[PDB]
Amino acid sequence: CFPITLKFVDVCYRVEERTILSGVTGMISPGEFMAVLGPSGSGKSTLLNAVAGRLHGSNLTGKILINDGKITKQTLKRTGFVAQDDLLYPHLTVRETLVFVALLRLPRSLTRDVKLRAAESVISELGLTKCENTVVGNTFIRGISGGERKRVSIAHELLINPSLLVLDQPTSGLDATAALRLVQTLAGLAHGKGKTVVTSIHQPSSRVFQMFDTVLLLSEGKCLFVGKGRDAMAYFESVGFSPAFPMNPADFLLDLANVRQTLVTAYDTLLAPQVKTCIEGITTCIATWFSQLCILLHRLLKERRHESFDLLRIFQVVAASILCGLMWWHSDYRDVHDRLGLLFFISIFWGVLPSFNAVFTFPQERAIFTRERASGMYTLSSYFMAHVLGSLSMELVLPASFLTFTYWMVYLRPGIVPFLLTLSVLLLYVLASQGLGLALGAAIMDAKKASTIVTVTMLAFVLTGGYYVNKVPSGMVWMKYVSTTFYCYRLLVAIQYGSGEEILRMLGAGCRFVEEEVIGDVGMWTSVGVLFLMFFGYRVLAYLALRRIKH
Amino acid sequence: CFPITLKFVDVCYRVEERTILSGVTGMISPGEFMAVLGPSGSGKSTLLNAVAGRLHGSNLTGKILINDGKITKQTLKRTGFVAQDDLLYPHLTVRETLVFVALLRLPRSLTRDVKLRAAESVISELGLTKCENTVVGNTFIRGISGGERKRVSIAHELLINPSLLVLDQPTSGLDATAALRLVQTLAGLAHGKGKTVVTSIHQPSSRVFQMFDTVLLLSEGKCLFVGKGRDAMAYFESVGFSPAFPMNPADFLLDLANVRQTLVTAYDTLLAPQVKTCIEGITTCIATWFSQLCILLHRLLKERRHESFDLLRIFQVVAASILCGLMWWHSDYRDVHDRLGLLFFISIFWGVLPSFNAVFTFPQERAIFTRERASGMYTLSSYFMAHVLGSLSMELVLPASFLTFTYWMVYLRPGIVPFLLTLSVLLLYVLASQGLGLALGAAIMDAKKASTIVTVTMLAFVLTGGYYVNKVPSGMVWMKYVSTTFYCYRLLVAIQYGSGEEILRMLGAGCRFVEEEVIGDVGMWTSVGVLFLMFFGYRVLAYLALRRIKH
Ligand SMILES: Nc1ncnc2c1ncn2[C@@H]1O[C@H](COP(=O)(O)OP(=O)(O)OP(=O)(O)O)[C@@H](O)[C@H]1O
Ligand SMILES: Nc1ncnc2c1ncn2[C@@H]1O[C@H](COP(=O)(O)OP(=O)(O)OP(=O)(O)O)[C@@H](O)[C@H]1O
Ligand SMILES: [Mg+2]
Ligand SMILES: [Mg+2]
Repeated sequence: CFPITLKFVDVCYRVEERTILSGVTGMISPGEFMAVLGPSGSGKSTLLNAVAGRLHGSNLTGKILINDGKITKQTLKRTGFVAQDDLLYPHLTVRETLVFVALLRLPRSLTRDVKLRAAESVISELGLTKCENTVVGNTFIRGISGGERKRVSIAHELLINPSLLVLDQPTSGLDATAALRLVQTLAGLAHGKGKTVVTSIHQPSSRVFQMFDTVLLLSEGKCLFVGKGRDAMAYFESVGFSPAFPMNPADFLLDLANVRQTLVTAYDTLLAPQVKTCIEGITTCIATWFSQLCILLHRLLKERRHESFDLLRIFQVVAASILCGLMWWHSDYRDVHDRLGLLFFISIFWGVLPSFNAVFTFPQERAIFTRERASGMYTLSSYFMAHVLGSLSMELVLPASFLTFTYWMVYLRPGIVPFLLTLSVLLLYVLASQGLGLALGAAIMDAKKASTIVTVTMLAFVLTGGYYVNKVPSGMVWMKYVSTTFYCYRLLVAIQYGSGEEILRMLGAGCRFVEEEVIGDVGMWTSVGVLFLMFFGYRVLAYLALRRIKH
Repeated sequence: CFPITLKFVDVCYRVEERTILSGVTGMISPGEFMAVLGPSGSGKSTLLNAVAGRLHGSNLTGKILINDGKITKQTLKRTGFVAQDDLLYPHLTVRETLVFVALLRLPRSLTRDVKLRAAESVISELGLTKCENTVVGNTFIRGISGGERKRVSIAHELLINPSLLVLDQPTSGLDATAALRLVQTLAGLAHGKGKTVVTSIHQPSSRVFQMFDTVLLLSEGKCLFVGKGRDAMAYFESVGFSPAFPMNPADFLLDLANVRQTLVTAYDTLLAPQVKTCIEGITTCIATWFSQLCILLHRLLKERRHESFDLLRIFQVVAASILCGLMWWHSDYRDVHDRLGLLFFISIFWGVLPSFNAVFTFPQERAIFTRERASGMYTLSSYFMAHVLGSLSMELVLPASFLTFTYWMVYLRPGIVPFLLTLSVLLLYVLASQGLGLALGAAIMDAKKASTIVTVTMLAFVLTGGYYVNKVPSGMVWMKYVSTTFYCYRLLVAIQYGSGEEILRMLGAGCRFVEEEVIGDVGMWTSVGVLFLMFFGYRVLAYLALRRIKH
């Protein structure tokens, strides 16, 4: 195994400017059980958060050390953290969640059956058998109780067996017997494997307290006692405070922490020097990536079973296509002005809808993305590829259904080849718009601040598309080459009306209008290549934005 | 005070089809303390919700009675329910939240100072003085700890002094001293005022257990013991179960609840018949409404001061206006085709933006709206008026800033009268679009499907705006009068270019074009009246949708 020793010296926290912690010092060796006790608001989820490395900035003072070294990402890979909040996927069951975690983080030198057995044994040990076939749920949908979600979160980190384990009040919400059994399991995990377990209990009983190895006492940002658990009562008796009647020691510790100045001075004069002196190949990556991508795809699809399946989308897009076809019923080839508006409207529709839809993806899952990123479940590239692969399963269906009706109701230029070319061009444009929407949604954390920005950006793209204005100023004409709607409209008009040499045949001012609204100054291959470039670049920018966010 | 006798008889709950509760009978008299004890997953919280009237449907059997009568809304007005989850406004402080509650619910016959004193005394009693000047926060922003949020939620209902008080594990997350103080406060509130208090503790100490009047024991959906707390040990000693060593009685109760069949049979044979036999002016409303509206407005603006105060919105709207003005730089009055498109684009912009920005208002606050509505803090009409009044403070600024630049960069028809008329028309149109967006967002409380539905509806409105198609089918002409963009565009063109008599001096095919795209078949007054009608109707439909949702 990998031993870990943990040290924190003169750690103080200042944010008004109030002090949350000050003058806390201590260590925990491997194979030692650490408790962080204190009254409510004394500071118990901030020391552990800083211990786990989840806190940064200039508000942190003192020195924190792991193996006489600074906190590193490789060290953080072996750290398990169980916080108070239960950030769980609502549409999965307990079995699926724990099996996914076990497949993801267990070593890749064992068969599937061994990992499944490990997950099942972990489920059975924690007493989760009864509700192992139920939806986890969340605050909105009806799922499991609050006492089982804590055990699920416990098993989320216990499945991997991290060398360093930090728990943030894991016994809150369970009865005496269940909490005692969980504490006994933690004690067996700490003593029987030489690991480093730090926990912050709040309401411990005498039986639970008796098996605790070391206890730290915090009183509103000040340390009061540290060392062996059995010596707390003796030390406080020697300092001048004695129980009037026999009672549980932890209650006395909390009462003393809840007079305070004398205890602080006595501790600072007695235990300060003793504590201050005692302290001094390549194919494997490919295989793992593909397996992880498969697992992520399965999880994403399982989540999307009850969300992505929406008959309303098809029943509305079909109605919109029928309305569009009826409005342009059998318009002939002669009126080029009437049929040029239909292509621009199609471009507006399929540049507005996917871009607006794609902005809701990353911010929706932001709540659990940080939680899964902090532990180090998988590299962000696998998640990005999983998302882009999952989206395309449903996204591409709508434009096909739209065109299948619109192209034949309006009776555009007959031919299978123009049909296929137009469909491919429209799908590429939709992909580019979705990529732009995803990038803009990833750039800004909130899902609603980015909504207005996306709306204004795509409306500016529509304005620059070239259909509205004709007398563009000479010095402000370059913006036409940036908008994604321009290339799609040019490709559609070039496909439908060729190069314009045919149009002048029937027509024999009109020639200038046809020349300016048909030929243009951009080629087909250039338009396709630039569309592909935009589709690559938007995903690249979204990946960079996702890389930027790290706590 | 108003006494309440609470009864539940043969309450069973069945949802796979797995039973959560079955054979639960009992009663609590005024001035009596009720406990719901049991292991994790025993269904105590479901029973607590059922007794509080928060559960409906055919899944509930048995009979529930209050004062020998069914649960009514007037009775629900006297009930204070606190659950495990803490639904609090993240951008408010403790003082502001509790003061708002005290002003909203305390009787309208006392001075402001008395209510403020009640709030301050409640704050001081619960030990919240130290952090009473901090932001409450949520999972995203840094606020108060999890141990103080529970006390805030407890005070949220303690400020009212309801006759019936139901608590769902209120002591989870606090130390021994804080838990003891809260339990003593609850005991004094129950015995000293003749109230009806039902709670479900999970990890009680002997001292806490000794002051509990009555205790009910649940074992995975089955009752095990009910009656006085002091007789809990004697009954199980008589039935044939005795602890080997002296220990806390609640631990023994949980162990027995955690063998089970014999206890169930003994309880069904012994204590069943005994319990079964024991079971058997006008101006005031106006004055209050305006004050409630004032408080709601203050809370809304306090919340929006940290979110709606975005300079990006103006910095982007002014940029879009500058781009629009540069695109149409000093276009003369001769080209009607180049100038009608600008008005249509303005209509598209100011229909798309507010409608899409008004779809997330209600779903965002849905999380707390149900919690506030269940208690009965205020009528829905006050909340609706508060929301519509708060929105207009910020919404109306954007169109004015847009027009101030666009109308004079393009140099439209000079004159203060056309400027004011078109500004009023644009403001009415943006209000109507915002109303439509609000109604659609209220109809479906999800922010995912509503966005797509609103986008498709607005795109259909744009298509039916009348700028794209010219050969409309005879049987496809009525829905022109349904879209709001049609009225907005007609008003804009009528204001800018008059009745068309003016255009024909220069006009002299073109005459038909001017007649069809200038005069139309709808009047100015009709357009304004129909716009006002739509503005009223959308808010009416939104109010109906908000009224519909009741758990
Ligand atoms: N719709 C459902 N279908 C199936 N099982 C359900 C359903 N809703 C709840 N359950 C299960 O029924 C049991 C009832 O739990 P409940 O929500 O009443 O919490 P509780 O008993 O108060 O527990 P705790 O003390 O651990 O918070 C749980 O095991 C829960 O997972
Ligand atoms: N940014 C901040 N500014 C001011 N005060 C803060 C800030 N963040 C936290 N606090 C306060 O500092 C104190 C430290 O609380 P902390 O987050 O450590 O919880 P805790 O002691 O583990 O709580 P509990 O044991 O009651 O669950 C709390 O009173 C909290 O409200
Ligand atoms: Mg904490
Ligand atoms: Mg519960």
